[PDB]
Amino acid sequence: SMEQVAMELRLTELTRLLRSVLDQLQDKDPARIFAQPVSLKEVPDYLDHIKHPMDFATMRKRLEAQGYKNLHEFEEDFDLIIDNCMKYNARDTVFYRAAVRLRDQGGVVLRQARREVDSIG
Repeated sequence: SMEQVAMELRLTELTRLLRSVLDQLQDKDPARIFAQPVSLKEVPDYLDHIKHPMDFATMRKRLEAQGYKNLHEFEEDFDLIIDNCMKYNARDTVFYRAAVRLRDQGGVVLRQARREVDSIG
């Protein structure tokens, strides 16, 4: 149908906007601490601590499959990156500190993304 096509175009355009959001958020992690999944070879007990792992490569796979239906779902995954790190790692670590900076700096980017998604429908 023409309606299913129009909906597919809306999803494609959301995917385009979220791809730009993801790029901007990932620039706020210049050390690449959140780039890839925590290695279960190197942290073999991680899943005993963290039940829903997340990282920027995993978000990118979901994005490219158009697997985000709205900005809320995308923010949920970004928040897991931050929140998983801040639980697993102690406050006095480079990991925790990197998450705090990513959270603080990403808030700005996400604030305007919310407006652009509401604005452009």
